Order: sequence, then structure tokens, then C-alpha cells
Amino acid sequence: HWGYGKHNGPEHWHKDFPICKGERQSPVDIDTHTAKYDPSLKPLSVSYDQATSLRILNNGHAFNVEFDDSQDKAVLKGGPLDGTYRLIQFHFHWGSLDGQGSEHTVDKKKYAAELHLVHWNTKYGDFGKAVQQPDGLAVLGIFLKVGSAKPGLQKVVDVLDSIKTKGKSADFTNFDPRGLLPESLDYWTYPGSLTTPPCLESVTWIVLKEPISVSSEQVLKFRKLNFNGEGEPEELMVDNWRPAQPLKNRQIKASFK
Ligand SMILES: [Zn+2]
Repeated sequence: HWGYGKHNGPEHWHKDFPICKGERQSPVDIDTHTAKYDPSLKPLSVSYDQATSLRILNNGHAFNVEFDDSQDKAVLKGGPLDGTYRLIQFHFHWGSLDGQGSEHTVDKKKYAAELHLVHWNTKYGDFGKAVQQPDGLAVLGIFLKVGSAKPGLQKVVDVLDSIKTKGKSADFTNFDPRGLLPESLDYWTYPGSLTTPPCLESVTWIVLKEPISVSSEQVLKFRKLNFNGEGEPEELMVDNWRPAQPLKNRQIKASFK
């Protein structure tokens, strides 16, 4: 099956998932000099006050912190978006070293990790339906750099020992995703795809300009997770990022000058 190894990584995905070579794939390099300020973009609206987290799961390619998306409780709207998008889960991509890990890059710069807060368009009723639509998902992407600790991440870091291996889940209630946001909501936006198979081209990407800082100890604990199941040979869950894909016929817009 697909993964991030030598024999099943991103360069192989297209054999089972042809859309992975499509016209609007993600991530991309964000060339800050060619991105265009678009004064028509509205401010982003992140409304996470009533967010209800439920669970954290190691699914063999990352860990997802999952939310109750059965009501409008944690929603993204505004910016480039029409209508309302509900938070379903967040996860990260990270490296084996601090010098890599992000999926998007900024003038070719790779960050140590990248956070994806995944939201689906309520006009489609559920995530499964939404993910098949060209405007079905909105993903807020946030870069992580290593420096000072992010206090709001620590509760995530501390539960990772309980979900070391693929298929393990743990109760994870009352986690507040607002503690993962930077100060500024300035962003770049472009139309793209899931960055994991099936690579569906259903995503409005909203990538924040301001990274959050996490500590070396925090990211080190990400790197102790396993891609494998319990009782299978240990392979550390590191470098679970897809590299930048060709921009092709797209323009990245900036919300800021
Ligand atoms: Zn992701």
C-alpha cells in the first residue's frame, strides 16, 4: 500500500491514484514574489470556541485529532470561501530533521512541520460527499518552526505515547485548537488537492504566513511515533510529507501586502 518509503512513496502514488498527477495538486511552493495581493479577499473567520474534540488516532501515516462535526461548532468561513466549512480533524506532517517536514514551502524554504486543520463544506452534508467536490474542503495550513515551545500543543504531545502504532486511538476530549494558531491570520490561498492519496482535487488551501514555534522536545516526540502496527517491525513515523507539486495553471493569492 502507499506510504512514504523508497518503494511506496510520493513518486509511486500515481500508479494506483492517477489524479496524483493532476492539474491542481498540492502541496506547492509558495513563491512570495509572484503571489498577488487580492484586495477582494475577506478576512478569515476562525470560530473554534465551541469545538468538541473526541479522539486522537494513529492511522499509519499521521495522527488525527478528530472533532464532532455533527453540528456547526468549529467553523471556518470568509477569506476566499463561500459558505461555511466545519472542522473534522487536524494532523501534522513532519521531518526526521528540523530542516524539513513541511509540505508547502515558502520561496523553497522547508519548515520543520506543517499543521493541517481540515474542514468540509456544509452544503455537501458530510465529509465523504464533500471530499468529491471541487469546493468540498478548506484546509488551513500552518507552518511549524523549532524554537520556543507551543503551550497549546503540549496536551497533544503528551498523549502520543498512548497511540504509538498504527490503528491505536485514545480519548482526546476538550482540546482547544485555538491554542495552535499564530497571532496573525494573514494567508496565501490557492486551489489544490489532498496531499495524500487519493489526491482528490477538492481543496481550497489557506496557508498562514506566520509560523508557530514549537520546541525541539515537542517535535522530537512526534518522531517517536510508528508507521507500523504493534508487533510489526518498527519504522519511525518521520518524513510523512509530500513534496511540492507543479503549480501549472494556478495563481496563488495573498490576503496581505
Ligand atoms: Zn495533511
